[PDB]
Amino acid sequence: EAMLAKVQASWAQTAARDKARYADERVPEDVHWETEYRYEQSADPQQTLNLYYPAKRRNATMPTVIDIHGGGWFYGDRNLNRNYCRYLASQGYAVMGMGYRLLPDVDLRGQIQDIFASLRWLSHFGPQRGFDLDHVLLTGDSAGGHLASLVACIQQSAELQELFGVSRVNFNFTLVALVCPVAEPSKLPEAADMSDMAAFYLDKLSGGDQALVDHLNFSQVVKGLDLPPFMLIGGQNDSFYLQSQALLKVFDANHVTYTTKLWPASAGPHLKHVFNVQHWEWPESIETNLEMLRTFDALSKQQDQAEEN
Repeated sequence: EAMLAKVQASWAQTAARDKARYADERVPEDVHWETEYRYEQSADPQQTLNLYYPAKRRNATMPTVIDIHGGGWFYGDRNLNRNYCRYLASQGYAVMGMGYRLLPDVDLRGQIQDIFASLRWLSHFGPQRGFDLDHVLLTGDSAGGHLASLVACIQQSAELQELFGVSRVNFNFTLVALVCPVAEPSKLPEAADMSDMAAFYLDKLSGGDQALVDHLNFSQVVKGLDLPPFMLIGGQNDSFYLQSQALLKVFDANHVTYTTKLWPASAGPHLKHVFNVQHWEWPESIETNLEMLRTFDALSKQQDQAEEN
């Protein structure tokens, strides 16, 4: 299929831009990482994760951040968001970022299983190496944000656990921060031709499974669940700003607690797609990322106080 090759041509371009940016960009200081952990009994190189820490740990355990990278469900691996993970870690957090098998090798169910496996690995092995799993920030960008939004709902729902073939992990999400998410992929074709291409993504995500078709969008998996708070991050110059707008409507209709950090057009044309993940060193990226971490900390302090701890 030349639809497949065309999609893959587009991600190869992205790959060369990401590679060029990384070669140039300043790297965050004062961070250690531990790389390439297999999170299941499998040689698939996508079923691996990296862990990141401040080089100097002021406690034996630190609050946890778990990152799900983006790339349109067809692209990326555990190293794509390394500078962003390093940055957050440098702020005093233990950070996990996982790979997941890519479309079309898998469908959505396979990707959700990978992320849950990574989470379960972390529940078994994280705390002995510095992860405090009582305070956990789940975050993801673009397709990563889609995936994080679904993971948050699945973790709360016995029904969805069964449908997706995973079990609950033995920890909760203190906050779920979505960075320019595409939380409503069914809305892609109608929105900003290319519709043929957008139907192709949708088919590869569903794998023809009608249960996945009916559970691909955050609006489908949100219903009836009491969820952690969400934080929605992005800006008017995000090419999928339409998705962010739509998601607010859904949050509002479902009584989801959320906060925002949405950059206005007047803040500039540089504040594009996932700018705060791709360019950690920019002043606006520092502001955004620290505001997310502070929100996370404010929630974690409230939790400690409620729990008489």
